[PDB]
Amino acid sequence: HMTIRVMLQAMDQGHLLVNNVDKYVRAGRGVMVYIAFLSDRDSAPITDEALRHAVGVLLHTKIFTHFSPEKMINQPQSLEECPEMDILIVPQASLGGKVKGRSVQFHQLVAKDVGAALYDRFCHFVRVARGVDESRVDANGAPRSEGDAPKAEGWIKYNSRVISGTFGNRQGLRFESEGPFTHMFDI
Amino acid sequence: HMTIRVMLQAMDQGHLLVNNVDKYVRAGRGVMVYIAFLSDRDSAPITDEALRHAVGVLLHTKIFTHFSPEKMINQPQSLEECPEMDILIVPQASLGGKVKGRSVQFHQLVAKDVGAALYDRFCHFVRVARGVDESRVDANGAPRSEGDAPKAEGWIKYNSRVISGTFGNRQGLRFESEGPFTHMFDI
Repeated sequence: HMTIRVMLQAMDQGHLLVNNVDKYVRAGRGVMVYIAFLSDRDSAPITDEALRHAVGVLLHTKIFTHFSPEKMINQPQSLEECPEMDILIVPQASLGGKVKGRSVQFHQLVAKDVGAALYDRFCHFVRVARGVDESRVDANGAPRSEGDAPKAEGWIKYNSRVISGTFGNRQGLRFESEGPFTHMFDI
Repeated sequence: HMTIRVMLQAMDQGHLLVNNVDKYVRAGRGVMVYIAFLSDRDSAPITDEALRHAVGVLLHTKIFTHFSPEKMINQPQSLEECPEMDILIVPQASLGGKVKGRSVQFHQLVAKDVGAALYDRFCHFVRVARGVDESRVDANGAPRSEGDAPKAEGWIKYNSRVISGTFGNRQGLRFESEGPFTHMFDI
């Protein structure tokens, strides 16, 4: 079977480069997701029911403790129970890399076009589960009107965003966290 | 057997909170390493030869392509062949977390004192392999004289640093990357 590998970090602020040059899209407080789609030579392909299952694990699992600073007692919470948290998704296929002698081999990584399709589908499902108005956002989940985009510098509030990297691009990143509390799940 | 899980990211700049409040230590270009020590109930304890082996994997493997921007043709390079790159080590035991229903269980994580000992020993071996003058640095690998510390803001050059988080603290982070190219190795 095919594995969806994710690395999940507690995000306070993020900036992700989307055009390989100098255009960054922004997220506030929530979760930064690194994702890779992995495969055996003889593994069956990832269906929609399996992709949606993986989104459910991402959203339904109580993982992070930083969403609700106003809470008297902090417990792990799901993204689902905190609908306003932002999600920033970065394709990181290199998560499937393994050491081979003194180099790295990427034989577990799905082919480019398969990964592009799964990545696109996965970002769509997350947008839908977070109630994103897909007619008001661009390919990276940022506003279609540049005048609605968050300010370029200085702290911004979360706003139920689902921001995603441009597949196949260099994922230039600025990331701020009060404590990443990094999780790694194979799904 | 026990496992040293590491997540490795291409670092341009990093700031790591070391006192739970407002003191940050700095790294320039190199690699940011998240580390967890994992175990079965019936697994043997990690020896010094196995810790050193793990350091060898981190330093000898050609992984990253961002160390030498002056190179006409960029190939993966080892940290070993680029002695001036900085290393920023963050304890992230949560990497051993697994989904259990709608929560996370941490049953694979070594005990606190075992992890403290392995973490300390691992940071020591990295310092040694990078030629750090251990008499001129503090517990986090920053200068012992506060006047030799890098400037607090603005770009800084790499300088063969081995910076490491305070074990058991909250790992407040600011991270900049031209493309994290994230790897995940179980060693």
